Amino acid sequence: SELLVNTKSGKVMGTRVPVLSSHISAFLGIPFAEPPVGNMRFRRPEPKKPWSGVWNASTYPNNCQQYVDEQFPGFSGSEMWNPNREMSEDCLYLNIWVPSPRPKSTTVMVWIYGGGFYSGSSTLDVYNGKYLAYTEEVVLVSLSYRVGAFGFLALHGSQEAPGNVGLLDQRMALQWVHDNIQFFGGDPKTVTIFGESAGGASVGMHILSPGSRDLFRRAILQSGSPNCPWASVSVAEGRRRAVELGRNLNCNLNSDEELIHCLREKKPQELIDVEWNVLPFDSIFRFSFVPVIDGEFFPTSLESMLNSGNFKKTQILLGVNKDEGSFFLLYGAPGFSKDSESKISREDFMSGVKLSVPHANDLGLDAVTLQYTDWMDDNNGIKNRDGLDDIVGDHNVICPLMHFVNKYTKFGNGTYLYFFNHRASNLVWPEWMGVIHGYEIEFVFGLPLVKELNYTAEEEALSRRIMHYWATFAKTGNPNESKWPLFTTKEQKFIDLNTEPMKVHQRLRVQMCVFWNQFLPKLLNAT
Amino acid sequence: SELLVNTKSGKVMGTRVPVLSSHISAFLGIPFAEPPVGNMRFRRPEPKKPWSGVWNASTYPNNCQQYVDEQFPGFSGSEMWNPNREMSEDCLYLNIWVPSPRPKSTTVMVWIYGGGFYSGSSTLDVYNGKYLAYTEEVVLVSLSYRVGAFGFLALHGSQEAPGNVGLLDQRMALQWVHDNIQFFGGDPKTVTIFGESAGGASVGMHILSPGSRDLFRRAILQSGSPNCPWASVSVAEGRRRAVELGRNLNCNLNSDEELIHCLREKKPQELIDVEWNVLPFDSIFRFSFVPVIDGEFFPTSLESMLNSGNFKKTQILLGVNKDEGSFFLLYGAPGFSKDSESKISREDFMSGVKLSVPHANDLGLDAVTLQYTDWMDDNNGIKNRDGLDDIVGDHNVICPLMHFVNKYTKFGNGTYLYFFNHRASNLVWPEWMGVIHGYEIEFVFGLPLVKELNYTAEEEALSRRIMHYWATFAKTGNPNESKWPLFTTKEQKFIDLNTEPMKVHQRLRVQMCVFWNQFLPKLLNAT
Ligand SMILES: COc1ccc2c3c1O[C@H]1C[C@@H](O)C=C[C@@]31CCN(C)C2
Ligand SMILES: COc1ccc2c3c1O[C@H]1C[C@@H](O)C=C[C@@]31CCN(C)C2
Repeated sequence: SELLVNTKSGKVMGTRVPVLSSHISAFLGIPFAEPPVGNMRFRRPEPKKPWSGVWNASTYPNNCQQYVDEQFPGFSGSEMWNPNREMSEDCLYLNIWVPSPRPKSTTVMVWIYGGGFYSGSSTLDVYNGKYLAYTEEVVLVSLSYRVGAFGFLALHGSQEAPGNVGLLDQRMALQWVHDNIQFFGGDPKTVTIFGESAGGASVGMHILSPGSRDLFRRAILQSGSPNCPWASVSVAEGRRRAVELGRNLNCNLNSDEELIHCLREKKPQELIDVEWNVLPFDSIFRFSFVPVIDGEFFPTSLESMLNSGNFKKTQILLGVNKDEGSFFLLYGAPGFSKDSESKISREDFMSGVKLSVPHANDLGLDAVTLQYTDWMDDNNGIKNRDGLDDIVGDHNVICPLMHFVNKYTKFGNGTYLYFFNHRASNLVWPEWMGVIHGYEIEFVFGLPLVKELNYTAEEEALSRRIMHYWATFAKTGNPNESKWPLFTTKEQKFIDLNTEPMKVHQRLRVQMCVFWNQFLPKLLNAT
Repeated sequence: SELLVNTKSGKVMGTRVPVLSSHISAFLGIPFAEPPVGNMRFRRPEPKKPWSGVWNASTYPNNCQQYVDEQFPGFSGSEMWNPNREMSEDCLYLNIWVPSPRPKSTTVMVWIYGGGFYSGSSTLDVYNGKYLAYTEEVVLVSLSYRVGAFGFLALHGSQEAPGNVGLLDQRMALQWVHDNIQFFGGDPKTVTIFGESAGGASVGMHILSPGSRDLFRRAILQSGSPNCPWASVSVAEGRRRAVELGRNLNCNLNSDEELIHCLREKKPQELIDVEWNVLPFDSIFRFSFVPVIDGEFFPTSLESMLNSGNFKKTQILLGVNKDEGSFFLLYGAPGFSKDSESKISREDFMSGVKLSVPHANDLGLDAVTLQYTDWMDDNNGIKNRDGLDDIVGDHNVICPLMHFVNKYTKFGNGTYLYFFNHRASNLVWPEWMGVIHGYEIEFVFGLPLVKELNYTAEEEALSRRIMHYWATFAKTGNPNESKWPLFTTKEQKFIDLNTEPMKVHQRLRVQMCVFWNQFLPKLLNAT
């Protein structure tokens, strides 16, 4: 039967799902690891023991234990990222959307969800693979991984909690796709991994980690990169935050063993409640438990690796959105409100700047401020608000990605860079937020195709267009079959991704990025 | 007789000089101090002993001993600043242009020539007061002072050479005008001192020095201010350069006395030849012997004085030219030539930046470079050349003046700010130089009125217009009788000075000046 598939792990029974006046097969909730529950918490993922009988894969699996956003209860604009399924420590599953009739050996795309490494669900509505799978005829897989302390508590030196296990979780799913995507009609030799933000940074972390490279062909990174200031910490800091988390729970901190045992006895929610009390600074765009530069998963510093070419050379298609910072200022910078134009004042701008560059000293803050302030109209609340948006996105997303892109393109075999700057006609967030972090996804996953969603004809068109780029690129290592120029260390060309006639530009945010990538770091270091 | 005047110093016989189809009286070469020759060299000016008989004041006096420019022999564009009279250590004279018939009690304007404190002549063609005096009916006086080591060798602690004597020379002339300008028909209660560059900085130094304030009513400063990076040095540095100068002449450096004696035995030219070998850095826009913050002439640091309001509060009219740096890059930065468009390359830009900010460290140089580089077209030779022009002018002229202006306006009784950005239709210097440092003078002195000079009708008009502003302001403390707005700490309005309809703008070069006046200094200090 088209809905029954036999894998090296056991028989899997999917379900026929309708799509744009048609149907396809979906296998949801396929286990790819042993439940990381019990004494396994914090530990590396064990391979999922094979099962006898048919595994029921017709319904979404539980979501991983994560901090739930309640900043705007009932607000679609925010609840849309919230777990839409019971949360559980038993969440290591994957979902596959396979065209009908079942392919033989077609392109495979593996989606890695974001969420700051502390949240995320593959089961999210915006992650419904059925539209991409059907329209582009690809076998779409969406994995899951442990987020928060559950997947990133890093007590280096210890085997009970080495950290990075959330990354290992992504890899084991990648390992499972390599081993079983064939029986689903997918070509395990043409698998593209892609993710947004935390997923995009994850994707790039797989490009760098020696133990992950062989498990995929090419990669797509959306608003995220491995070298993002928030995507990783040192083992020292990771150890620092792990102990501090134990402190928050009145744990025996006399030994890693003592510490881990305590944390393992705590209910999941117990850890999620104090999870935020461990950051070292008052900051925006920073999360407690993220990947650690352990020396294992990451042989050396990410910078040295990018420099020495120590990483998987292949084709990469990546980009950023126009207003990456907006989402983060709305949640933690004073002066920003969801229901107001959020015009910012000097005092609030200075407060934002401070929250945005936590590691910066005074001279550094002065540097940032001077760089984004129009001293001929410094009291402009819209300029102050916008400049603060740019500061957060440039420093946390746009510039770190421009570094990686320029570092990679030197040894890579093909780079394609886009700048998504289109605002959904039906966005529910305030307009001052603009093209919000994570709002290109719906187009990538072709949501603008479902009439019930109220998108404009142009948006459906842009979605289709973007969706073809992703797939076509996944399939051929090139987005093209109007030509989206290749990015070269020389010309640095990139294109705009919106409902308007393609346009090509060069040096995406050089000025601001030369400051973020070269000057500031040199300054902060000198001082 | 209209050409004979009796002063407290002796009888002075002038000469009737023709002007724009008319005539006026001129008394040139009136001594105002005892010749600073002999053991008097380096010493403070002594009052000129009164003379019996009539002093012949119908011809220009000698020029002070200064380094002569031979960078472009015979080139009018440069020789026009060169001494047009025998140089001599006996150069302390002043010239007065008095209208005919002789006034009774009319406005007095005293011109202080520039020349980096190492050169300058009141007898220069562009300093011919006859046009201003005649047209505006003012009694125009132009003094002289000792430049170079002769007027600025600073061996603090010693009375033989305390330094700043060149400033004292200007003051003694001011003292002589206060005491004798009446017998010439000038009102010693309405005397405005004005000068360009070194003279403009001098002017402001008289506004700050307690012992100079009472000797004049208001002041006009053109492309120069007291706080310019090159207008003064510390006594330590002044002592450093004095000894180094002795070293250059194989002098006994065992004691200030030993040192001064040696330097006094040397012929003037002996000192001018090695004068440049004493700068502490490889630099542009820096001169060996300049005013010292001695604690006498300047009670405290110029910054503290400007901050505490410790200075003469009155009306000031000041401004800058568009391309102040151009003249200095043409003479010392690699890549600049008088006969080429001087398109600069990255390597030469970086070399310019280095020469422009000598005291800057690496981080500082990186700061400057990032601030003036268009990283989307960084190889543009015209942008590189222009950006380097701005760096030199902004840092050495425009920004230091914007500091002073903003500091003064807080305690002053009237500030008028202009931005002269008109290029003489008959300029002989290359066009890449633009509105060159010191090229507003000819308009201020109404040269565009003399047909033989080939100026356009508009330029003669602009000259006349500017000349009325200066005089009208000198006379009333206001340039106006189309209204040139007053500059206020709040609005910071200033106007453009060119042949086009007056336009008012605000915050003259804020961006670049916030960097030069606040950020860079904070950085250089932090690092
Ligand atoms: C660094 O990126 C993020 C940090 C935190 C969050 C998100 C992030 O990226 C956004 C889009 C997508 O990746 C998932 C969640 C995000 C939007 C919802 N908020 C509440 C959580
Ligand atoms: C800091 O200003 C200067 C430093 C050196 C020189 C001049 C300066 O200002 C110029 C205009 C006027 O003030 C007199 C001389 C100048 C033009 C001729 N050169 C050769 C000497």
